[PDB]
Amino acid sequence: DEIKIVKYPDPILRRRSEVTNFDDNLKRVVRKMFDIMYESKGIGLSAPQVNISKRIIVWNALYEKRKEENERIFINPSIVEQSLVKLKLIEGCLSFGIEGKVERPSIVSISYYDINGYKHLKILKGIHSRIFQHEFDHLNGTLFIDKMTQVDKKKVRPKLNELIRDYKATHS
Amino acid sequence: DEIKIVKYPDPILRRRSEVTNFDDNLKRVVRKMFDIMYESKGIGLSAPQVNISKRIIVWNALYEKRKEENERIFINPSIVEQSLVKLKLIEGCLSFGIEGKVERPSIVSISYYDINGYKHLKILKGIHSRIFQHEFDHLNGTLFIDKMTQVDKKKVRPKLNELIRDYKATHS
Amino acid sequence: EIKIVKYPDPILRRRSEVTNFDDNLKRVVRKMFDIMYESKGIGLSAPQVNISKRIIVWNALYEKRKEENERIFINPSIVEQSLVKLKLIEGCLSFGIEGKVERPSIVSISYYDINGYKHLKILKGIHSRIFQHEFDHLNGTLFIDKMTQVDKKKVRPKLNELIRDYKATHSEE
Amino acid sequence: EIKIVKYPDPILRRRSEVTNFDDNLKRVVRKMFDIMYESKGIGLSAPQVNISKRIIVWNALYEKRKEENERIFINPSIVEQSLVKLKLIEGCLSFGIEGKVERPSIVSISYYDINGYKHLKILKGIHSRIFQHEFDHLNGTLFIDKMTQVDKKKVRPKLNELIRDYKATHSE
Amino acid sequence: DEIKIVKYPDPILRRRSEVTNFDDNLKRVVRKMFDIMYESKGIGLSAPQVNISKRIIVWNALYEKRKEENERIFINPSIVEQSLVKLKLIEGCLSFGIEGKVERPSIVSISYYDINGYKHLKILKGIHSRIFQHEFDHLNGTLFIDKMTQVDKKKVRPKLNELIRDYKATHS
Amino acid sequence: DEIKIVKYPDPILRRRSEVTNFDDNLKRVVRKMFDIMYESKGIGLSAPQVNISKRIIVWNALYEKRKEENERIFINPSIVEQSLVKLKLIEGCLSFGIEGKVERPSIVSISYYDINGYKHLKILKGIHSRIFQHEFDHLNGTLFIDKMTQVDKKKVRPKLNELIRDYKATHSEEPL
Amino acid sequence: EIKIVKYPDPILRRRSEVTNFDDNLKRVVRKMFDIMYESKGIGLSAPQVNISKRIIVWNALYEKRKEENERIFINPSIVEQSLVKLKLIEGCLSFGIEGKVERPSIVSISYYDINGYKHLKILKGIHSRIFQHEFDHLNGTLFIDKMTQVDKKKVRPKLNELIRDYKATHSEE
Amino acid sequence: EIKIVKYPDPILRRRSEVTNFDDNLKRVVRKMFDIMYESKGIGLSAPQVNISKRIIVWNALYEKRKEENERIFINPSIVEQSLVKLKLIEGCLSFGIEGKVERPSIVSISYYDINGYKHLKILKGIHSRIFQHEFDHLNGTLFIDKMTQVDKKKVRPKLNELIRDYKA
Amino acid sequence: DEIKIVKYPDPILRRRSEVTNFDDNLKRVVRKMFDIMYESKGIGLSAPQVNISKRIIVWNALYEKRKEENERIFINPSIVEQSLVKLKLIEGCLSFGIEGKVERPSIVSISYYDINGYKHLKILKGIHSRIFQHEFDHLNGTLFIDKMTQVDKKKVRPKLNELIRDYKATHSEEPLEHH
Amino acid sequence: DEIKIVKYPDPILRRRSEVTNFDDNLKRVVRKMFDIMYESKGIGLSAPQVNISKRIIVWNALYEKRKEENERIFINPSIVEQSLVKLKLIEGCLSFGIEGKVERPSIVSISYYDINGYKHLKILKGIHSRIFQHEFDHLNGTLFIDKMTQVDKKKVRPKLNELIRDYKATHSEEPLEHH
Ligand SMILES: [Co+2]
Ligand SMILES: [Co+2]
Ligand SMILES: [Co+2]
Ligand SMILES: [Co+2]
Ligand SMILES: [Co+2]
Ligand SMILES: [Co+2]
Ligand SMILES: [Co+2]
Ligand SMILES: [Co+2]
Ligand SMILES: [Co+2]
Ligand SMILES: [Co+2]
Repeated sequence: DEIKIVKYPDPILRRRSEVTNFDDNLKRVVRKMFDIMYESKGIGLSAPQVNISKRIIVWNALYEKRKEENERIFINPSIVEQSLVKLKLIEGCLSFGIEGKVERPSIVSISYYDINGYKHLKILKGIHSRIFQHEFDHLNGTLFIDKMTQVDKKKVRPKLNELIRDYKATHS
Repeated sequence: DEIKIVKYPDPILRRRSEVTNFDDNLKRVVRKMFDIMYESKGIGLSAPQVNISKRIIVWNALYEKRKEENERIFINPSIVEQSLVKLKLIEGCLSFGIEGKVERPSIVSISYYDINGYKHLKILKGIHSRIFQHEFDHLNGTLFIDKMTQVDKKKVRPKLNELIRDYKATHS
Repeated sequence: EIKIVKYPDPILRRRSEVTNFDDNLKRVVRKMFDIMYESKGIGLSAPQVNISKRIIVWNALYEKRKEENERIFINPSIVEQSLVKLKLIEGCLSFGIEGKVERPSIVSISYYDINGYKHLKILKGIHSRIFQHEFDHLNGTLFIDKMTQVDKKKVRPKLNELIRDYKATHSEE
Repeated sequence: EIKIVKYPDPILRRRSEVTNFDDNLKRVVRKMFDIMYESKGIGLSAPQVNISKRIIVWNALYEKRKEENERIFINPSIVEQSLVKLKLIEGCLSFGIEGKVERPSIVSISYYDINGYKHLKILKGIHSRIFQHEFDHLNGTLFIDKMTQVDKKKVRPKLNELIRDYKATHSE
Repeated sequence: DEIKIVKYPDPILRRRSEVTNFDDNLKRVVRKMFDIMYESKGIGLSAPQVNISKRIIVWNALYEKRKEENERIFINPSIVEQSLVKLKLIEGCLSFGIEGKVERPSIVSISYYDINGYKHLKILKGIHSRIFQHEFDHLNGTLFIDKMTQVDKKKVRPKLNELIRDYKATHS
Repeated sequence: DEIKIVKYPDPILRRRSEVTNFDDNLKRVVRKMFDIMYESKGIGLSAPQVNISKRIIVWNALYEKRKEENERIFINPSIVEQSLVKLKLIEGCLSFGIEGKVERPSIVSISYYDINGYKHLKILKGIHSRIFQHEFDHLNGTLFIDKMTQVDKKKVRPKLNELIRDYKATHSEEPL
Repeated sequence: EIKIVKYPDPILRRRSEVTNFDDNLKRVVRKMFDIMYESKGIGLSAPQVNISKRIIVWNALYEKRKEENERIFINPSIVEQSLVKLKLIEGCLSFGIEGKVERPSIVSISYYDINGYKHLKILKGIHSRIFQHEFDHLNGTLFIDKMTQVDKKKVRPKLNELIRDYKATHSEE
Repeated sequence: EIKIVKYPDPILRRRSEVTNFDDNLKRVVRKMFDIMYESKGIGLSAPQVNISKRIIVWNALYEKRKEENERIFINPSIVEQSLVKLKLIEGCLSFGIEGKVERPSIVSISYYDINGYKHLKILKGIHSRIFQHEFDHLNGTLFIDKMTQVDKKKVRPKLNELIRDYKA
Repeated sequence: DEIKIVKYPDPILRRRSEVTNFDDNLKRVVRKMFDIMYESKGIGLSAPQVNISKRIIVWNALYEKRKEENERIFINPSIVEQSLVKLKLIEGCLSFGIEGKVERPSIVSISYYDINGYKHLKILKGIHSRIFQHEFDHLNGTLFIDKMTQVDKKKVRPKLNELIRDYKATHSEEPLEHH
Repeated sequence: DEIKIVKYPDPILRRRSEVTNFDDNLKRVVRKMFDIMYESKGIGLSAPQVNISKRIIVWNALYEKRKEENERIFINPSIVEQSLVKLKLIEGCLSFGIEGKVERPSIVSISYYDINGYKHLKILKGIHSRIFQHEFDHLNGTLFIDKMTQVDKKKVRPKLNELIRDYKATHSEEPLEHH
């Protein structure tokens, strides 16, 4: 429930988030994330990004003008199937003031759990499939710079290094 | 590729249909299928039911009033995930003058190919989710009598025996 | 009980049980006429008001309710039936669904009144119709079981809708 | 036949057979009525006129022979009798004797008309009494078999007189 | 004479029924065998199924409408010949709330004795063939589960164990 | 497929008929069998009676008014059961311009093959059971004069002797 | 006795016995006549009413029942017969069957009347026919024994039919 | 053959022979009738006119000769006789004597007509009487042989008269 | 060519009539056959019925008015198929003063040869059919009293017997046969 | 019930048709049978020719003017007798744009059943006896080219092979059988 966005070289971000068990009254965690997300002008957020190794993901395609129920909460998700047609779009990420291009499938077939424990199945496509794929990768210790282009990773190496240095200058 | 509708004890109704390869200019196959279903007045139809051992499923929830592209066509489907809530619904089949309840999941995550061989991802729910599942089973040799309720399979027993005998007079 | 029950309810499929104590609960038969009156219906059995008791009530003139135009049939039994059958259109209070059912036209009958006394009657009529619908409720038989292959087929989606609607009893999901 | 038969005749103890040909033997039914009107009785059955067939007729108002009051019942069956019973006086064209007999008040019946049409009826009262009497005739049961121990006794002489009178046969 | 229909596990159901001697005045045995069957809503019955280990077999192809002389009765029977052509049909049994597909020869040639002791010869074919063979197998200690397919045997395991549980409460 | 009614003494009528194998395209043999029988005004007939040592039996219970499929055909018959009750009836035979009383059981339970060779199972009762057993004996080299009574065999002595000498005129190279 | 016997009875093959008591059982002779009249038969003998006695009765004009046109014969015996014979078509009441038998034209008869007295007589015509039929019956000879190959064969089905019906009578199993 | 032979003539004691040729010799039967007519006799047999042949003829009404009323019997033979007997006065054309004899009343007969044809016949009465008289003639039996002990003794005188006439 | 009708007990009426060969110069056999027919008030006639053991049959449906070529002639006949539908009619014969019911098929498929020799095929139905099978039966030695009903066979026995005695006067110079 | 006329090399044309059983509510079968015969400009038709291996024969000897009750129908036929006199007439058959002479007897004795199953017996003579004989052979799987003449069968070899070729284009995704 932290007011802590985390940054690139923190090793939590590379860990494996754990399955959520008790599905009740910690929707406050889901609130903390959203709050953090809303104030960091971000589109999506995973729990690892606020120091919680839990398989939680949220987002809002319209965060620029917040509204409950335009919000999308996905507990313990999995990608059941995915398309063949892929797409190189641009992505950013609240753990990186960086931005670049990453190729991911266009359409994802999903299974997940709601805020009270109930399973759902859904096809996400559009900007929703883009952010799911992003935020789902956080839950597995994959960052978007792992999926980035050889060119772009090079085109962004200095700011990867700066982020590495600001981290370096911190430990108790 | 027939106007030959099949009936219960045909051993083709038990063989596992094979995957479709030549995905063009044999929409007449699917056209035959629709016709035999239309005149027999029934909601769905898979290829095995017209003596073609191929992975083709078609249907139309609105069959009292025929309409193009109100028709559903599914080549080479597969069930990638299914709901947890299941529902006991009365069901019918063109290869059985019989009807009765079978319990199947309510919603299903689908993956199939269209008539031109393009893959699609889809969440089928409700009545459309019911028929798909009936027809998918035909592609796998599963008949709806195998999943029926103990009360119904008993209530329908004489009719089933009736149909076996009728069929056995196929040979003399 | 002001509980008409809807289709998929498992009580409608149980065997209704013989009335033993044949006196002073008449309000049970009154609860029944009252629901059947209020629900705009012609006949009523106790399983339809969630009571597994072999009781059957009706009124060919229910759009003009009048006592003693009311018929009560406790612990009934069909001793004979006419060989001539009739295909009439039926409905039921456990279903917003409708279809043609074929039942013998006339039925020889035996039963017991509100007081405990046995009787013998030849029900021929719409009385013969209803008795036969309502007796079946007492033995877990419902009119869709006797409906025609075609009306059965036609009425499948709606029947399923009631299953979906009913399944929403444990649907806090 | 203008053959009224009397008590000790053994035909009265046989079992009468079901009518097969329902037509042009309403004459048999006419003489049963004829005999019956001529001997001042209210019921009669075919064995009583020396015909071993399941035919029963009556008229509860035999003191004014009115056709529309006449009742024919061919191949009868008692489908149900009542619980409550009744001791009523009874006589018989086959016996100049009289007395009480206990029989159920109301009967549920099934029989065929003079042309063979099957009907279902509840007889109660005077007609339930006669039927039950007359039905017994078709089974080889006579009313003295069911008589009260008091009356059977009080009716010893007459019965023995009838055995006497009948024995003219072979006592020529 | 017993209203003791037996169930799967009882040991009498596996003994070899003994040949009927004294072919008379135990017609009630047969009647009480029909009685039991009639109330159990069953198509056929053998004597061991009512705890009499005698070689008696009865049935009615239309038990759903009970008429006499629609009743078939077979005493001390044997199968003199049987068809080569065989048939899988779905069978049930009054000793088992269970059901399965059993393959039997289609036509049998029978020799038997009736209710009076006279040997008869008959070719039973069809639905009368099925039932005879079922019930005959009771006279030999064969049960229908002995000839079920593996699949159906497995598929009905729990109920066979359920019936064995229930039985052990005899010696509770 | 011969028009050869054979008569009493012929040695082949005492032979054991062999079992049929080609169960197709030889209907005419059986048709000729029927034909021969018809023009001889006879009730039943088996293949040896037309000089064919094959296990084949036919008859028409109503041959004074012939109809197709009113005729009966049995290929490779066999007797699976038979009644205890016997019955003494008068029989005739096309092989013998003779008649007499032979006891055979009332009912026989049977198995055979059709014109196409599918096995059957039938109960013959009555005249069908009477004729069957007459014609089945032929397939086994059993003629009805064996199963007769001493009376009816005596009473028929001189016609068998006429038949025996008629037969010796197959090779009548002498005035006898 | 009303016991008309039919073909396959064994009694019809037995040797009847000589009448001894020649009095007051003359109604047995009438019984025979009655049996004959209702079965529309021209003749009849004691074996065929199931009486193994030597009695022969007939009325050659039986279409007109008339006493003294009837002929009774007790303990007959044939003493002479014509060299000349006749093949006439006969019936017998023990068979629904018909056929030709070659019997001599005229026979010379010795017999006894109802009361025991002997008579000598010459039978000629149809009376000679019938006598020789009925006399044969009293020696266990049937007319199928004197029939012709051709006629014997014509009536074979009918004979077997009668044999069936008989074996049946005793134990219709 | 004319004159009726009388009693002691030995021919009346020889057995007559069966006729073979049922011929156009009805003249033989006719003479017999003539002779029989002119001696006012009811019966005659061929022996009596010296024809040892088995022919018996009569006419119960010879009083008025009527051809159809005549009875011929060639080669007769008795085949049965009545048990009841009868004593009747007999007379014979070979004797002026007369007396009672006891024969059966009725006879079952067999014989041959004028053409060879065989017949069977029940003779009763006077034809039964006369047949039995003339049949004996065929067998050389004479009616005094069967006569009563009474009448035989009673008439022996007259037989002696006949016996004497036989002389010269 | 005989002018003699025949009667029941003649033994020739039970002899198998022979097949005709020489098909010419004997129209008079047929003529005399017809000649006999009219004068003996009978509808048809077969050759054995005039003492000729040869397979010939002739008739006239309308013979109460003689009309030549309204005649019908059938040499060497053979019945090749018959109706399934049977019929009972009162039949009679010129060899009997006797009449009764006989059951015969309604329609018949025939084959026969003409007076010149040529073969023919014809379906005969009704009364022609009826007359055909009577006269045809004669040619095989079958007489309508073989096919007579049990009732009419019995009802006519005296008569049939009477006809036998009648016939026995063929050799009756003797007295042992009466009339 | 097919609008499928079949051609020469079809093997069904050589099969022996089965005996028709259920004689009701299959008048359409016969009607379809008739329908294709008028549009294929033809005089005769048996059921194997429309791909029904059943013993059915129909014809109309005036089809240039189609008239009901001028149509002839023959269920389950047989030939009980045939004429001795024979005749070479020109024939053709709808499973062939081909024609030739075929010697068949002139007249035939027949038996069959109508549309309801009543056994009839009949004499066919002329155009009727010709069509029947042809059409009947189809039910026994005999084709007119088997009875065609030595001259005419050789004269028609080409067209017979063309149809063998053209039939072979049934299984011809293989183009070498274009004709
Ligand atoms: Co991120
Ligand atoms: Co299906
Ligand atoms: Co209801
Ligand atoms: Co009474
Ligand atoms: Co069982
Ligand atoms: Co034989
Ligand atoms: Co007799
Ligand atoms: Co003298
Ligand atoms: Co004639
Ligand atoms: Co053709």
